[PDB]
Amino acid sequence: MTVNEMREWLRNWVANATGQSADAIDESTPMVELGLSSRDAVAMASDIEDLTGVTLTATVAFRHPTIESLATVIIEGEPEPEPYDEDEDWSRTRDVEDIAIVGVATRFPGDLNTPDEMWEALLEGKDCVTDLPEDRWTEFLDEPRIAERVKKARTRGGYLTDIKGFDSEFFALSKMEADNIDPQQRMALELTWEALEHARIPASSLRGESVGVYIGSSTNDYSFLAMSDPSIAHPYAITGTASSIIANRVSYFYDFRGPSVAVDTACSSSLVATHQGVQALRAGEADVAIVGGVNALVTPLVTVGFDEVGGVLAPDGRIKSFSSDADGYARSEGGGMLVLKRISDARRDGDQILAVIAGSAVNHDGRSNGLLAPNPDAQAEVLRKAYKDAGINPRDVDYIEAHGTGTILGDPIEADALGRIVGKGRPADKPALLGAVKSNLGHLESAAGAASLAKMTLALANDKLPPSINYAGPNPYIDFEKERLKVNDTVSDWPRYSGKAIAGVSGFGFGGANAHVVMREVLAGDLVETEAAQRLLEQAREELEAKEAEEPTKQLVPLAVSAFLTSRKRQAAAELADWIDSPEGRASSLESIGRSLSRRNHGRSRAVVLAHDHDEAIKGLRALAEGKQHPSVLSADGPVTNGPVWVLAGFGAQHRKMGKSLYLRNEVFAEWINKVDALIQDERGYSILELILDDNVDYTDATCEYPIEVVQLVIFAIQIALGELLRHHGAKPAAVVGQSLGEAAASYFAGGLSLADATRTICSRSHLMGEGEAMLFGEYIRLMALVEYSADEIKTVFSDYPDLEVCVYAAPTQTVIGGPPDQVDAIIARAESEGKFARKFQTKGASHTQQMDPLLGELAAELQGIEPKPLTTGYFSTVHEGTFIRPGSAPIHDVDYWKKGLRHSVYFTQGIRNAVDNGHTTFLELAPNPVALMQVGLTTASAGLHDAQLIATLARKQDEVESMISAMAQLYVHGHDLDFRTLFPRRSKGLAGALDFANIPPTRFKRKEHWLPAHF
Amino acid sequence: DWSRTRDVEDIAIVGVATRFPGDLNTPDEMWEALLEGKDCVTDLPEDRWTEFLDEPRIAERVKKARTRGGYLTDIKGFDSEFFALSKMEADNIDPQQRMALELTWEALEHARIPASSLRGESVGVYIGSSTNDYSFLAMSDPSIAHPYAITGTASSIIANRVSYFYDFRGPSVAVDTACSSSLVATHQGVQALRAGEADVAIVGGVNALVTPLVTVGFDEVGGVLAPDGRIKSFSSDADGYARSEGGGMLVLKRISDARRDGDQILAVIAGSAVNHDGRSNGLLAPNPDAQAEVLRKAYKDAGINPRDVDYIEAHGTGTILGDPIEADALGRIVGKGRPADKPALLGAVKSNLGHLESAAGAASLAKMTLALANDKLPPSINYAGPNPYIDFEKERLKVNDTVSDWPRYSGKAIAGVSGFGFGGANAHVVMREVLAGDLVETEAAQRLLEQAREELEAKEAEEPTKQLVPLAVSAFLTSRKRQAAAELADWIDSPEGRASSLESIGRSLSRRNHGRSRAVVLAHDHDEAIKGLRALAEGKQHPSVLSADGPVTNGPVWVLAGFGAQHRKMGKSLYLRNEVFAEWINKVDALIQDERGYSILELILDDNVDYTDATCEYPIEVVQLVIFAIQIALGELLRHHGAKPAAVVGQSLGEAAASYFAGGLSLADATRTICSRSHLMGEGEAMLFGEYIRLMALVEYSADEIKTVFSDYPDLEVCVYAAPTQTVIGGPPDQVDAIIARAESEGKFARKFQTKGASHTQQMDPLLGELAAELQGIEPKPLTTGYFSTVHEGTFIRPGSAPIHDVDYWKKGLRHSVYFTQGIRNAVDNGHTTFLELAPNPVALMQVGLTTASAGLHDAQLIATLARKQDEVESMISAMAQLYVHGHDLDFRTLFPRRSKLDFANIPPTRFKRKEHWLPAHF
Repeated sequence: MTVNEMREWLRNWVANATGQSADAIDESTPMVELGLSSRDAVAMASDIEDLTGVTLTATVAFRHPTIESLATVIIEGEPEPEPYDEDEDWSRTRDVEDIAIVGVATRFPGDLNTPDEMWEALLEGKDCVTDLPEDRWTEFLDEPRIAERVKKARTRGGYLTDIKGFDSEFFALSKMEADNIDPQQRMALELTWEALEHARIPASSLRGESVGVYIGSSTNDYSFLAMSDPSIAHPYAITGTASSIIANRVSYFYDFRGPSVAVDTACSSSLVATHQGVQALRAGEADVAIVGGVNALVTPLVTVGFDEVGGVLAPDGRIKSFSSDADGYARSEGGGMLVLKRISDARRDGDQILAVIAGSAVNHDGRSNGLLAPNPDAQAEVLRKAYKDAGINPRDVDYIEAHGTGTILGDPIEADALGRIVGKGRPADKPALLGAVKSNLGHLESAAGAASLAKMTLALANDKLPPSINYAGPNPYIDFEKERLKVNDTVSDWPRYSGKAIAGVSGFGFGGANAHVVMREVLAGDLVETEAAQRLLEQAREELEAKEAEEPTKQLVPLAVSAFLTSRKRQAAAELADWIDSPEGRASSLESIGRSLSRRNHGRSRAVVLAHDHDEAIKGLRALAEGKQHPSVLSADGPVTNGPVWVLAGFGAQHRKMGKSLYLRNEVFAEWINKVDALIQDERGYSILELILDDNVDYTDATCEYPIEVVQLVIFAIQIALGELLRHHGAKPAAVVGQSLGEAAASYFAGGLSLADATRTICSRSHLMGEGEAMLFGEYIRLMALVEYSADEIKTVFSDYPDLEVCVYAAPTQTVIGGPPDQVDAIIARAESEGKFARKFQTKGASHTQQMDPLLGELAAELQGIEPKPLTTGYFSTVHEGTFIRPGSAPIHDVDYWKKGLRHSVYFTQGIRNAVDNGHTTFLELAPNPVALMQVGLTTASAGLHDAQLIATLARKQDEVESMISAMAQLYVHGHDLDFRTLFPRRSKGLAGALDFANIPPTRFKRKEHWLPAHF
Repeated sequence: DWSRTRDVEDIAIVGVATRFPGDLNTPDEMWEALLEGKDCVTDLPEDRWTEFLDEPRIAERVKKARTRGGYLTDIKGFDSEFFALSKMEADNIDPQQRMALELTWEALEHARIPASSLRGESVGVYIGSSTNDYSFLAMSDPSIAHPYAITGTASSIIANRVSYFYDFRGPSVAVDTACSSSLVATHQGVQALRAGEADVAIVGGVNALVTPLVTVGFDEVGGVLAPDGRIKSFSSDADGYARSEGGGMLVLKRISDARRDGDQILAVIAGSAVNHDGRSNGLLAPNPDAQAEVLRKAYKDAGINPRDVDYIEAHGTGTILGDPIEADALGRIVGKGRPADKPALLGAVKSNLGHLESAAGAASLAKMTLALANDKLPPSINYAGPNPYIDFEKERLKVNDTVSDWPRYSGKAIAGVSGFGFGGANAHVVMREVLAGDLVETEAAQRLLEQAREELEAKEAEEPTKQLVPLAVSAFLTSRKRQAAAELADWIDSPEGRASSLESIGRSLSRRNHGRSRAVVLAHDHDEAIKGLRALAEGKQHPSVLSADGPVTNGPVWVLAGFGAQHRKMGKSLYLRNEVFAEWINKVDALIQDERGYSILELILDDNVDYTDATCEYPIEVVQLVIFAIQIALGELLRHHGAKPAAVVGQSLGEAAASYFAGGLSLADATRTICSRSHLMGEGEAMLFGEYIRLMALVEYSADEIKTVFSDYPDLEVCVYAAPTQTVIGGPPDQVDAIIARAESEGKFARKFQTKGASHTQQMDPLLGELAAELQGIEPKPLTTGYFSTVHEGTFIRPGSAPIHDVDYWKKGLRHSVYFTQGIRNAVDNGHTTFLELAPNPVALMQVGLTTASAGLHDAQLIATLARKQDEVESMISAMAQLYVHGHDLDFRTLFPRRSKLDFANIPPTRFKRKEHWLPAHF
C-alpha cells in the first residue's frame, strides 16, 4: 500500500466522513476545512494504526493538514529534514555602527510607570489584566443598545489608572486646548520627558539639535468623542486628534529639529518605528532618536468589533502564550519609549549604555491564506534579514521575546518560523529560551513593540530573565524539542551560548507587516577608544600635602535646582531637602547628589545652593523653598535679556600669592599658564611661572628686578587662563571691554589677535615701560592721580594747569589725570577746596601720558608682524572713545591701534555706558582681584541700572577654587551660556562608576483632569 | 562643495498613476490638462455628503461653509470582483484603500512591469494618508456597525492590503505628516532602496473627503479657506486655499536595476530630506529657518549645487502670509549667487488641483515627472501679479505663468519639490532628467555555414518570411479574458492599430499581467490577429488560438526519447535563425570533438547527409550524437526563456540528456556517457556477421502477456516497454521472423526494425567491460528535479536524493530493458499531466499518449518541439506558447527582446467593471 494506495482511502474515508465522491476531495487544502472536525481525528487515530500501524500525533497531524501531505506522511513519515549549512557566513556586508539604548520610559497596565517598577513586576510574574474600571466608557453606557452590547463583550484588559490627568500648565496649554488633546499625544509628551530624565540627558541641552522622533500608533479613537455633536466640536480637535501631531507636538515642545514621523503597522508599529530610528542614526540624518509607540482605549468600538468577529478575545482575558490552554487575547493601553544613539557618541558623551541594538528588519507576508492569516515563510525571511543586518549567527541567540498572542493557531506558526532559523543546528541541550511580555500586560496594540523592547533592555541591563506567566503546559501542536525552543516560566540566568547575551524581539501586524530586532548586552570593548620652576612646583605640592593631611579641605559642591516656574522650583527644593535629610540621602556622597542634579533639565527659573556637607545643603534648600534670602543660595526668577560683558581691567589688582592656589588645584587653569609662560619666555627670556609659584615675590622693586614689567605680564597671564577656564565650562562673552592693559587680553577674547600675537603686544608694551621709567630722573617725571571731577568738569579746570592730561575716564564723577608733580600735588588741594575726593598713585609708569612719546617708535618696530583679524564678538573699544564695534567688522588691532592706546586716554566710563544702552546688564571681571567692578557699578547706577550683575572671579583673602565655582554658578543662575555638567566630570568607568549618580527624587507633575463632555 | 559624502545610488521613476480632480485618471490626461492650464476646482456635487444634509443643524452649517474644492466623479465605484472581495466586505472599505489598490495596478501597467512577475518579491509599499474619515460613517449607529469596518477603515491596512493582494514581501508602512506625507513616503522609499532592504518601492498618498467635518472645522477657524475656492499661489490676490481629494503613486527602482531590466526611465530622484520646524511662532506657523535647512540637507544628499536648479515645485498654498515665508527660504538657499538673468522658475500644481492634503506630494511629483519626460514646463494658473511682500527680483525667482522650455542652467534639467505639513514637518525632493550616461554599463564547418547563410539570403530576398508573432491575452476570469480580446481586436482593426507593427503590439502585450486564465493568438499579420481574436472573443475554437480556462496542478515532465527521430535537415534551420540554440550546439560540438575527433556541426549543416550508411561512415554512432546535441540545445533554449522541468524521463538514449537536465551529471560528463555508448555500439555492430546478429521488433503484446509467450522462444528478451499493449523485443532472427507470425495469428500488430544496434540485448555483454573503463572518472551529483528512471523499473526518485548516475547505472541501462510505460504511468499517478518531447521529431508522444489514456487521463498535454515538414522557429514558438497557456514557468517577455535603446504599441488598457459600494448611514 504505497502513497496513492493510502491516498484514496483518505479521499475515501474523508468522503466517508463527508459524503463526497471518491476523488472529489482536494489534496491542496486542510482536511478540517472540508467540514471535518477533530472528533473524527481520534476516530482516525486507530484507523491508520489498524490499516497501517503508524500513529498520528497532534503536531504531525497539524503541520500536514492536506490530504497529499497526510497520505505521504503516513506511508513515508516526516522524511524531509532539510540539511543545515553549518558554515554560513553571518557577518555584516555594510560598514555600519551599533546603536546604544540609553533611556527607557513606561506607561503600562498595573501602574508600571518607571523602569524599576516594571522590572520588579516582571520578576514577580505580575498579572496586570483587570476588569473594566467603573469610570471608563461612561460616555456610551448611557444608551441601552450600546450598554447591553458592551456588557456582552469581554472587556477585560490592561487599563491605566489615570487617563484623564494632564499637567497642562507644565506643557503650556490652555484649558480648551488641553481638553481636546488625544491621550496618545499626552503620553508621548510625558514619556519623552521621563526617558530623557532616565538617560540623564538634560532636555535643555537638546534644543535645536537634530533629534528624530518616530512613534507608532494605530487608532484615532479620541476623534470619535469629538464627533458626539458634529457641530459643538471645536476646531482644536483637528490638531488634538491628528496622528501626525503625536510626533510633531513632541518635536515642537522640545525644539527637536530632526525627522518627526508617525508610523502605522498596527501591531509592529513600535518595532517599525525603532527600525526607522536605527536606520536614521546609521545614515547620519539624526544624532539622537526617540522611538516608541502609544495606545489608548478611549471608546468601546474596536473592542466590541473584535468581540463581534468571534474567537479572537480570550474569555478570561489572560493571554496564555505558547500554552496548551491558549484561547485568544485581550487588548491593553499604554506606551513606552526609548532614547537611541550611535554607540560611539554614547561612549564619547559618557552615557550609561543599557543595551545595544545590533540590527533589525521589516517585511510583509504577501498573499497569505487570507489578509489576517500569518505566513511562516515571511516570518522566517524577516528573521534571516535581521540577523544578517546584525551580523550575528542565529544559533547564538539566548532568548526570543516572541509575538506570543496566545491564539491556538498562531502560536504554532510563530514557533515554526523560529525553528526554521533560530533552532536549526542547535543541540538539544542548548535551546533558545522563549517568552512573551504579552502574558503579563495583554496586547498593547501599537505599544507591544515598546513593551517588548523595554522588557529586554531591563533584562540585559539587570542580567536576569523574567518568567513568562499563564503557562500550564506546552501547546500540543508544537514540538518544542525538535524546534529547539524552551519556554522560560521561571526566573533564570542568561545561558550565554556565545559567551555574551543575545536576544531577539518579534512583532507581527494583523495586516501582515513583520519586524524583528536583535539586541545584545554592552561589553567592555564598547567602552574603549623650566628647571627652577619644578623645584617651586615640587615644594608647593608637598607643602600642600602637609596642609591637607593636618586639616583636609571640605569641597564646595554646587547643587542646581530649576523649573519653568519659580513656584515649582521652590517645591522641588523642598522635596529635595527631605530626601537629603533621609537616610538614603545621608548615605550618598554630596558629589554624587550634585552630579545627578547637574544632568537634570536646566529650566527658566534657576537656583544654586553652594554647600560643603549635607547639613549646609538642607539648611540652604529649606531657605530656598521659602523666599528667605540666604548667603549660601543663588537664585533668580528668570533669565537676562543680553549676554555677559567681559571686563578686562587689571591695573592695581596685584597681590602676593595671586594665581598660586588655582594653579595647583586646577589642571585646565595650569595648562593655560604654561602656554602663556612659554610664549613670554620666547619674547623676554624669563619664566613668569617662577614668579607665580614663589612666595617671596611681593611684586615690588624690593623683590623684583622689573616690577613695572613683570606685574603686567603676570596679570595678563591670569586673565588668559581664567577666560579659557570659563570657556572650558561653556561660557562665552557677548562683548568685551578692556582698560589700559587688558586690551591685549580683550583683543584675544574678541578674536582680533591670536594668543601669540596678543602676547607680543603686552610683552613689548611691558618692557618698554620698564626702561622708559628708569631712563628718566628728577623733573622729567610725571605723576598719576585720581580726582572727583567729571569729564565735562575737567574741561574747565585744565586752564589752571595746562600740562595736565586725562589718562582714564574711570567713572562719571571720577577721573585719572597725570602730569608734572607740581601740577598734581597742588590740584589735589584744588579738589580738596570743594570737599572733593583725590588720591595720588604710587606707580610712575605714567601711561597714556606724554612720557610715552619716545616709546612709540620702538613699539611700531617690535609689533611689526602681527596679523589683525575680524571680530567674532562685540567690542566696546576704550581706545576709540568707547564706541561699539559690531561682530564681523573689519580688523582693528593694527599697530596704529596699539600706538594710540598707549598714548591717549582710556574711555572706560563711555564704553560702559554704551554697553548699558545696548541693553547689557551682566559684567564679568577677569582679574586676580576685583578693582574695576566698583568702577563699573558707579557707571551703571548713573545710567539708570540699579540691579546690574557684577561678578568677580578671584579675590584676595578668598579661596580661589570656591571663587571660580561661585562665579560660574552666578552665570548659570541668570541664564548665560554654561554647561553645568562640566563641573562634575565622571571619575569612574561606570562599573566602579555606578555610585557616580545618586537616586534623587524625580521631577513631579501636577496632573489635572482634562476630558471632553460627550454623550451618545 | 556640494558633492555626495556617501556612496549611494540614484533612484529611477518608472511608473506613474493618478486620480486627481477634473477626471485626470492617466498621466497623459494629466499632462494635457496641465499644458492647457485647466482649473479643476468645482462646487460640491449634488450626490456628496447626503448622509448629513438630512439634519437641519448640519445642513445649515454646511451651507454656510465654502465647500468648493476638487472632487472625484465616481467615489462609490469599486470592482469588488476583480479584487476578490465580498459585497459586505467591499461596502466597508475606505475609498482610500480602494484608490491604493487601483493606483498600484495602473502604475505597474504604466511601467510595463507585469504584476504577476513581482509576486513573492521584495517590494516595499509606503503610502501617506492622514485621515480616517470613512470611520465616521461606520459610527452612525454604534451597534449596527459591522466588524469589517475595523479592517476596512484602519490606516495601516491602506498599505497592508496592497501588499496582501499583490503578494509583496517588502516593508509595508502607512506614513502620516499631513501635507508632506507623500513626500515623506517617497523619502522612506528612496532610503529603503539605497539600503538594500527592497528591490522595488511603491510610494504615494491618498485623500478622500467623505464627510464635511474637517471642511466645516477649517471654515470655523476662519481665514483659512478661499472664498472663491481658487488657490492663487504667489499672487497679489492670494486669500487661502480649498481642499481636494485624490491620489497618486510612483514606482521606484535603483537606476542600475532599471537599466539592467530595460525599463524606460521617466526621471531620476537624486536625493531628499525631511526635518521639522521646531518651536515656531505657534504650532501652525511655518518657520523659514527650518525650511532653509531642509533645502540644504536635500541638496547635499543629492550632490547638486542649488544654484543649478531650474524649477521649484513649491508648497504654494496661496496664503498671503505663508507664500512670503516659502519665498524667503528659497532665496536663502536656491537664489543666492544667481545673476538676475538666471532666476529659478517657480510654480505650484495646487493652483490647478487645490490642496490634496496627503496627496499633494504625489501630485507634485507626478507633475514634475511628466514635465521632465516631456521636456516642457506647464504654467501656474490664477496668477494676477506678484505678491507685494515678495521681492522676486532680489530672491532670484520667477513665477512660470506660461508654457516654457527648460532653461537648463547647468546643461541638464533639475527640479525641486517641496511639501510642508501644518504641524511643521518639512520635506524636499530633488529630481533631474535621465541622461544618456544613465543607460550605459572548425574549418570545413565555416564553408557550410557561409553557404547556408548565403543560400538563405537568396531564399528570403526572393520571398521574405512572414514572422510569427505570439499575442498573449489573459485575465483572472475567462469571461473578462474574452472581453479583453474583443476590445483588442477592435483596436487592431482601427487605423492606430494598422499603423503599428505587429511586433510592437506583441511586445506591449508581453509586458501586461499574465493572469490565471490565459490565451495566445499566433498571427503573421494584422488580419490573422483580428480573425483569431474575434474567434477567441467567442467560444469558437480556432487552430490559430491556444486557450485554457486555468492552470494545471503539476509542472511539466520532459521526455528525453529520440530513437528513430532522425531526418535529413534536422536542426539546420533553427541553428541559422536562433543564436541561443546555435551557441549550445557549438559547445556540444567542441566536447564531442575532444572525445571522438570529428565535428557534428559539419554533419548538421551538410544537406547531403541522410544519416545513413550510404552517406555516413558511422551512421549508428553519429545519429545518436546529433540527436543528443539537439536535445541539449532545445532544453537550454527553453531554459533561456524561463522553462524548467518538474520531472524528467528518458528512453534508451536520452538518459544521457535526462541525467544532465536532472542535475545528476554535468554537461561534460554526460557527453562522455553518450560518446562512449555511441561508438562502442559502432564497432560492436561491425565485429559480428551472420548468425551472431540479433534483430529488433515491435509486437502488440503486453508485459504480462510476454510472460506466457517466451516459453515459445527462450532466446527472445524484452528491450523497451513502449506501451501497455506494445513492446519492443529482440533476439535471433529465426525467433523474431516467426514470432511476428505468432502475433499475426491473433490479428495483432507487429513490425521489424531496420537498425541492428541491438541495444538492451545480450549483444552488449562484450561491451560492458569497455564502458566501465571509458566512463571511469565521471562525478555523479544529487538530483535537483524529480526523476522517473526507466533503468530502475520506472520508479520515482525524489529531488535531493543521493547520486544515482554511477558507472553501474550506465552499465545496467545499456544491458537491460527500458521501463518506459511503467515510468510514464508512475508520473500520471503522481499527478502529472503535461508531457514535453525534446527531439527533432515527435516519435514518443504517440507512445506517451497510449499510456496516459490507459491510466485514465484523456486530456493530457502532449507538446512537441520540432517536427519534420514543419518550420522550426514557428514550432518552438508554438511549444513555448502552450506551456504559457497552461500556467507553467515561462517568461513571455523574453520572446520580445528590445532591439532599440516605437518598441511598444498603445494597446488598450485593462478595463474594470465598477460597482457601487457604500454604507447606508444617517445623522
